[PDB]
Amino acid sequence: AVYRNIQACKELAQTTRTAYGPNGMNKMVINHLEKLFVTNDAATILRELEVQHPAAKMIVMASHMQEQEVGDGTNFVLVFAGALLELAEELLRIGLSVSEVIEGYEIACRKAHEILPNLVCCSAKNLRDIDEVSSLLRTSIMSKQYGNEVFLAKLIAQACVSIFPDSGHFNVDNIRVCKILGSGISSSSVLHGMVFKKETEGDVTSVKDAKIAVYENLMDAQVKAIADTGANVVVTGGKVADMALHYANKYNIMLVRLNSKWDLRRLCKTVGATALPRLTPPVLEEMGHCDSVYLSEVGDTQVVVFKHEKEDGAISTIVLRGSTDNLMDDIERAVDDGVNTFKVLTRDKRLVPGGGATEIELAKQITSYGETCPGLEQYAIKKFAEAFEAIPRALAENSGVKANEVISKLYAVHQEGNKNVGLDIEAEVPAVKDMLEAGILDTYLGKYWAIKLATNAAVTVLRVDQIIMAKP
Amino acid sequence: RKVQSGNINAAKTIADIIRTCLGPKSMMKMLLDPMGGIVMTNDGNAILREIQVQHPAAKSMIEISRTQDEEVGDGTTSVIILAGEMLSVAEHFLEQQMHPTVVISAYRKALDDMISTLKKISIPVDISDSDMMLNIINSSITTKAISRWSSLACNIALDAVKMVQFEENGRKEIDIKKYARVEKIPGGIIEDSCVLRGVMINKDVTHPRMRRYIKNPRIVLLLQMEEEYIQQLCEDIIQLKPDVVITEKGISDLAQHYLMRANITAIRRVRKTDNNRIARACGARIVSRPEELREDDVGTGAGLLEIKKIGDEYFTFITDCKDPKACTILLRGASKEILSEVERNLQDAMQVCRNVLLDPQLVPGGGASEMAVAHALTEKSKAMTGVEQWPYRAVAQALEVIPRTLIQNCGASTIRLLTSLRAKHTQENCETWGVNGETGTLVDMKELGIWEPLAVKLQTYKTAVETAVLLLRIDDIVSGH
Amino acid sequence: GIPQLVSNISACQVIAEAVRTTLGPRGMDKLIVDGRGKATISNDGATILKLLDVVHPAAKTLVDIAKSQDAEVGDGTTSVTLLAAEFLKQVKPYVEEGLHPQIIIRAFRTATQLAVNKIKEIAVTVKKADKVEQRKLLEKCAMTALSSKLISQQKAFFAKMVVDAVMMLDDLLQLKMIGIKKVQGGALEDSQLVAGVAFKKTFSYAGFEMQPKKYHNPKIALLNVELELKAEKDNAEIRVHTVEDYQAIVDAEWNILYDKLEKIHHSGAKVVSSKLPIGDVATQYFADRDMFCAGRVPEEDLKRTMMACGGSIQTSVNALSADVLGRCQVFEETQIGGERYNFFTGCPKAKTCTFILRGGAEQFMEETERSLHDAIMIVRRAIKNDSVVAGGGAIEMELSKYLRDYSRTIPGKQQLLIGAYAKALEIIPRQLCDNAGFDATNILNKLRARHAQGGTWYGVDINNEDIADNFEAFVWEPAMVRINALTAASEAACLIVSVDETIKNPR
Amino acid sequence: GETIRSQNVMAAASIANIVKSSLGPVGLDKMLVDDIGDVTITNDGATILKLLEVEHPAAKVLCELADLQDKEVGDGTTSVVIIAAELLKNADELVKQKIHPTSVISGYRLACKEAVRYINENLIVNTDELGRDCLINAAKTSMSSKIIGINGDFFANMVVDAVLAIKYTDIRGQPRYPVNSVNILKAHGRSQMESMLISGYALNCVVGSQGMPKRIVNAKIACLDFSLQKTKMKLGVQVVITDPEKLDQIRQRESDITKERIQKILATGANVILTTGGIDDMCLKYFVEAGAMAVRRVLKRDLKRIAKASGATILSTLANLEGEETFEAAMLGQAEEVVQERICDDELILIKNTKARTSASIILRGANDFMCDEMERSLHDALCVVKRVLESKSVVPGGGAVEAALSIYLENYATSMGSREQLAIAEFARSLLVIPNTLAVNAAQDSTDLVAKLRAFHNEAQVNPERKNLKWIGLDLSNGKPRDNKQAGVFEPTIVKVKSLKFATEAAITILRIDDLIKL
Ligand SMILES: Nc1ncnc2c1ncn2[C@@H]1O[C@H](COP(=O)(O)OP(=O)(O)O)[C@@H](O)[C@H]1O
Ligand SMILES: Nc1ncnc2c1ncn2[C@@H]1O[C@H](COP(=O)(O)OP(=O)(O)O)[C@@H](O)[C@H]1O
Repeated sequence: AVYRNIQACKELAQTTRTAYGPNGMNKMVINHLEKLFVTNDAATILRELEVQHPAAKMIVMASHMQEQEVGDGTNFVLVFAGALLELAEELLRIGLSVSEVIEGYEIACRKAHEILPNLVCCSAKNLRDIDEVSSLLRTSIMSKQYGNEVFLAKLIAQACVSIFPDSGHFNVDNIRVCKILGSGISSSSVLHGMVFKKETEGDVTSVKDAKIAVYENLMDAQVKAIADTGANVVVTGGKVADMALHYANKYNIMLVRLNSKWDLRRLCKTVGATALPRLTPPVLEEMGHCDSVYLSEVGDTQVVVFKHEKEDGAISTIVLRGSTDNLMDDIERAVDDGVNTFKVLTRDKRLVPGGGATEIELAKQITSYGETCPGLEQYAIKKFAEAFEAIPRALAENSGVKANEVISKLYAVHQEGNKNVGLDIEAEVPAVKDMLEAGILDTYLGKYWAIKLATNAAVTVLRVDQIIMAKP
Repeated sequence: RKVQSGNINAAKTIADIIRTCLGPKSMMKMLLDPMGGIVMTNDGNAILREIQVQHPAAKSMIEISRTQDEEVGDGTTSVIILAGEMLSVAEHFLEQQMHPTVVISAYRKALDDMISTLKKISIPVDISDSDMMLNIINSSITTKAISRWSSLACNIALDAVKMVQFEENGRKEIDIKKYARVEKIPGGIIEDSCVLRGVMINKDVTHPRMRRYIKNPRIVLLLQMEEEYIQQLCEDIIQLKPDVVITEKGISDLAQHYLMRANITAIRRVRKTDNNRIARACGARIVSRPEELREDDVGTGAGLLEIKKIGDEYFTFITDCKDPKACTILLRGASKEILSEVERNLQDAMQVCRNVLLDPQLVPGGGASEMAVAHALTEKSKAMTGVEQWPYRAVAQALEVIPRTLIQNCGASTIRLLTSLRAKHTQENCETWGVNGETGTLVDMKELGIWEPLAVKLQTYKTAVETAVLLLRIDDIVSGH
Repeated sequence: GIPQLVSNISACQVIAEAVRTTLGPRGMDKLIVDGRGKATISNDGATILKLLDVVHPAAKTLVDIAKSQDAEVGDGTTSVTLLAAEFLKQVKPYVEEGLHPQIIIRAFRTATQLAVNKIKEIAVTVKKADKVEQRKLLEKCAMTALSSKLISQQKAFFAKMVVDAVMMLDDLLQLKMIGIKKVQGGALEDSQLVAGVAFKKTFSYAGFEMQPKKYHNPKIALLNVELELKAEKDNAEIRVHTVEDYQAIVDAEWNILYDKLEKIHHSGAKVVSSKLPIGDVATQYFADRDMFCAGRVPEEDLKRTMMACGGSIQTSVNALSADVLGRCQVFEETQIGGERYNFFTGCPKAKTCTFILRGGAEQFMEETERSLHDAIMIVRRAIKNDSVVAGGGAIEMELSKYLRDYSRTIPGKQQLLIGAYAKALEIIPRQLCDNAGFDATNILNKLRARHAQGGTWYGVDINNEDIADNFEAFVWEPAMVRINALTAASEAACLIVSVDETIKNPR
Repeated sequence: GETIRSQNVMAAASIANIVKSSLGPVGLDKMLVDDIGDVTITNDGATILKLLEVEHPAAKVLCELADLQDKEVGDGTTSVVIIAAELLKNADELVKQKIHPTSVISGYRLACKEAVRYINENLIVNTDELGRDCLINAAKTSMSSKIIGINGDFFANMVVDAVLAIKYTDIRGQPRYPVNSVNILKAHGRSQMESMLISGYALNCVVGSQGMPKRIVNAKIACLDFSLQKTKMKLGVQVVITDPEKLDQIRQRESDITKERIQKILATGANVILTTGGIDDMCLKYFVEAGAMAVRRVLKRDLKRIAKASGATILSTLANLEGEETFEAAMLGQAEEVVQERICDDELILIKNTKARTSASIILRGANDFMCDEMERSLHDALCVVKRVLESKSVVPGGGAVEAALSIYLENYATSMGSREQLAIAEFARSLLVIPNTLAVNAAQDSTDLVAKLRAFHNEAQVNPERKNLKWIGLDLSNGKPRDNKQAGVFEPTIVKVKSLKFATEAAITILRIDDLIKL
């Protein structure tokens, strides 16, 4: 049952072969809750596309490992794996054993880890400059929200530069996302601290209280119990009563309404104020710690900002604007993709050119190694190089250009020693261009973990030859 | 593209039939006749000849093979396999969305490189040495009944083509149909067979009054009113006093009354090709009619005239001590089955001498010639600027099927030896490290007699690629007349 | 891949086919019945798609674009629908021929910006052109909308009412603010114009010879109390056997109504309005203290009064005070056709008004109700944007020559795609030829050739079966709204061609 | 009805798809299945439709369409069917758009008038023979697919002078060229660059005996088909001889007749004697004494060209029904010099400055016959290309240049007429784009890009007449890029595209007028 598992994994490649690259197609996703969505991120397709074939579930579980130590290259796991098994049939139909292919890819997986550092063209200067981030971040945002790479490359650059001085503390949790219904990308901006969309329900515009609480004459004494405990900021989960709204304004207690539960639990882990279920009990232990709680009006919309003036501050929140909730979700993923791009660059910085440049340069070397390396494993090392070529083919098809002219021209420039050459991103131009001058640079550490996972997944599939049901 | 793909499966299935019918360990096949009978042959030439096929693309494979049988009596099995394997790479036709013209230019470009690569591993031959030619012709004598008289078949096959070759004209043309007429004579055994150094006519003896044995013959090539011309056309021939009257058309019954009166041999139904060999043998001349004969139409220089009944059958021996651009084989045998074995097996060996004498160049067979070629095109593809390099590499991977079948028919591990066979051509010289057809392991061809001529492989790869070009140039089937 | 896109091409055309015969003022009507069996007949394209509730996924893409065209403009959403569908129709044979769908998105994004550059370069500013007062220019553009109708003979009278309704409002214009009443009887020239808010005033109960209809600065009370005696809201009945207890019971029934009525006098209400009816017994208490009482007011008319007088509508009577009582300057009653009509003119927040039509038939007011909504928006968008272009599908014929002539110099795959974008814009005037019963063959073949001869504003004449300079005929449409529609249709088509495979969660 | 319109369009449309992919010189082959089962393979569009048997009435209308194109032009009939197919396919959509065929027919007839006039307004006369090159470039580009293309300039120059040698008008300023082209010879010159051009006919024969001089300056050339050897009455009827003594009489008497023939033949003074059947050995001796240049067993087809060269009469037999005469002053031509040159392994007989020959000969000297054979087909085919162009009194640049230029003019002309015929002329010109759109697929290039490049340059030709605009841009398939035919030399005649669009527009009208099908 090997040919059936391979053919089943090729069914999954076509669901993400076209969604890859800047000219990639979108996919008409329909949620399980009877909702319509349109996107091109491969991570979101598999979350809704229930992959029931067990043979391809290993590839999806490999993409789950793509979350740890990296936040990019998911399409590499889906395309590179599908091309290895697709060409694996050409070896098995000749008569080659499945075991010699398994040990052949482990040889090429190590060989590529030794050739990849030689192709590192440049590295991040780590000067914490906005022009440094936005210039290098031009690669990761595109193919996720294409055309709007100008504003996004500069916004996230402002959020990451604020955290690098706090060395050893940069993570994706520091840069949160907060989107508001608005006109479009022109009104989007970046602010410090925690920023939410719901404005202050009460009359307080600014209060420097420390304790924050999260949840006719009787209710007037209960709101006073929040003040008796030394807290002038009350956060109600659901709706607030009309009588309780005014009682908070008498003692200058800032009323805040947070309907989304993600807004409530976000405060539990930052200032320490946890949500109590009872109707405002006088519990001081479960209250938080904040330096200043004030109201800000940015983008013609009032927003509650929790700025930690006394502390150093490491909590960033990008204020996004967009008229469509479906479109703002596509921007939500590109923001998380850009934040995770530099989260890997906190380690040793190494950058490789994208756009199929390294994939031909890496295949040109392994192919030459397979010609001079005798043994029964060379057939698998050769196709491991030709499997890299499918990633240029993914971009050539999405760009509307014949992939045959792409692989010929990428091989010709590298044959003459012209490295750092990738695909020209244009439909009317089947030629190529230099990736170094264009500013297209991927992450070295992402490819090291991506080629490692895609080979282990393809080996994990080839090791299986039959599926048998069971019962505990 | 449905018509482009139809010619793939139409030829891929035909190659599957004769895929295991290659080499000295060729596998037999079972053909069910409509009358319940079974033929258990193994030659791919006769197998596909009787199998009726429905697709037109597969029918062209049969018309191509028959023309190959006239040029060279062997190697036609690989002609269809390479043309079928070259077209079996559907990744570059449809999946890559390439045009057929893209791949045709790639194969035509690879054709000129394969021709030069086979000449690099060539080797000259000293045709003067009969022992060096014995190693070449023995490739066909092995696994035959003629192995008991291999030295006799070598003398019959090698010396016969030397008589047909005329090296004074420059072109050195060799024709087996006109100048190498093979005939049988009853009686005797395979040992009694020899090559007649002249012409032999298969005309039976009708009248008893005919010159039986003459050491210096004389050959003449060419109621009331009815017998007027008959007696006069016959009386003009005896002016020269001949001993055998050789006529082109048939002779009447009354004209033979004067041929038996003269007690001379009467021969008729002789082709125009047959009389020229005689005119060049005994120096005679072909006259249009019997009435305008001259002195030059004589048999001066002839060996002898013998119409003896050998094996209960007359045979007119008009041989001489010269080689007038022609020859005649005398096959002797006790039965027709034994005669049928030597007659057909010598035609396989006689055609090998035709390829060496026209161009004394050999190639290392037994899977050695393919790997020597496929290794040259693979390295050349890495430096070939253009999209044609991808189908250029498919030819390097497709020609490996010839040694794949020889090792698979033997039953050994084809995947283990073929992968290591690449290393022998990668490091060491490509002219050696072949594959043993009987044993299955690797061995050098300089020590073995698996060397094939040059003309056999040239027509193979030319026709193997030309067949794929003609089939990929098709894109639709037209019905009508 | 390829076939999923063709399924979306046809899945969107049926949506365009649902509103294909609604383009233009003289479009066709439909009949969409809901689950309750209610009849809804309207020629507006936006209202058709709101009630269809198409569950197809690729169809809802254009529904979201049409709703955005309605939220911002409120008109012309059909033109976004037919154009978005035709971009998919002309590229249909090119999709199956092996051309990539992403290449088409670059073509529409290329041709869309090329149209805005040509629209802004060709649009003409009209503020005080030809030395004409703007009242005449707004009357000229408005009267052309009313021609070829039942009121064609007295259109000059009705043409002057619209310019008075807009100038009475502030700089902020809104089509919903100007209400239109329908009253059967009388001629066409007897249609009146009220600058304030008015209602039918079906109150025919007692209160005669009192309740003066004039007030200086009256306090308009907005209640929802039924002051009837035998009311379903107020009542009193206690079943007992004692006889003397019944006298106190009948006194308690009159006290429930009367005690609530004293709150109306103590609150300071001078003109008391109530949605529920008021009985003849309660009208006399208002008549004894010299108070104006007029009920049976619809709830919709009070919402226009709440925006006009500046008060608030209270359900309870105990909450009646100076906080909710509005004010006005001129409150007077008229006798339009003999029926009573109260109205408040000269309010502080007089953003709304009222317009009562007249005629001897109910259907003549229906066609007049539709034409007035078209004449107001022309005056609304003429002052908003003085840079406008010719109407009647004229602007669509300009781009057909420019984008085509521009595509003839753009080598590559963008040629036939931007060139097909030109032929795709011919759907707007072709429907005006069919939706008006004209021959689209003679018009488009004569109209497209007029532009090469020197035409720059010639368009489809909806009145006569011929070509006419719609700019000289004062048939204008905004230049920016045409750009907002083309940008909306290009975004609508590019989202469909960007899709190549449908993914559905199994549920 | 309309259902009959749709079924008749697909019938004629599918006929074009049979010869669609086979368009151009890089056309794909196709299998022709006859009634028996044989398979004839070819890419020629004309031969496909002659054997194509499709039982449908609308398809047989396209057969008669090809017959007039075969007699009028004799080439390019494959393009006549594809243009007509697109008009019906485009006209089919108009019928669905509530358009009548009469409005479409009335528009197509006018569109054909402006097409012929626009071509005539952008013609180029027959010129550039000497002093300007589209001559060297005309032949050098055509012979690229053969081995001869190594040194194209050396082999292309010999084609220029060959066309001018075969130039004779003879009718009111006709200028055309004959069917008999330059007879191409070959030999072993140890290299391909040794090809020598001879401005004169070359006979590949030898005189035999070396004693005869190889320098004959006598203008009289004796041309005969009668053999001077033993003359037989008939090869089917032999003279009966009842005596061997009588045989020697006729034997010796025949040699006595040649003693009278040898004197009467040489009585004309012609030293160049050519015999078809052969010359007797005793008769060759008398020519060594008198010094005449005799050749035996000359090919009759080669002698027919020599008789046409010097103007000699082909003498069938010396017996003029009463005796035996030599036809003095009838079989004699006029030449200046006949010298048997010493070429490699072949003493060729060169003839120069005859009465009127208008021909030449090319000695394709090479290393082996494998190259000389491939070189002979390249020049023989390259001659027909330049011969076809410089005969047509006026020519036009072809190769996608004519059809792409009409796409803009006839589309702009449609914006001036109107009158319910704009869509017909709009789609008539759009249908002509299929010719380059089809040739791009056969050239293994992107079909949508190359057609747009032609119209990108052809539109600028009409926007302004400035020299910056790229004008007369054809489409070369050997490179897959537009090229200027003025520089490349890709020219076509005038009457071809005229008659091609003429019948293609007329045949589509004939099928468009068919609304119902009545059978019996
Ligand atoms: N501008 C671009 N040009 C070429 N390739 C790109 C570009 N942007 C992204 N890609 C490629 O598409 C694949 C997916 O990119 P990305 O969205 O950054 O990662 P993921 O899909 O895993 O989130 C990556 O391998 C990347 O190289
Ligand atoms: N002794 C041998 N050892 C190895 N290979 C052989 C031997 N004899 C023949 N072959 C291989 O078998 C193939 C077919 O040979 P042959 O039978 O002569 O032609 P065909 O199979 O077409 O009749 C040849 O290509 C040759 O390489």
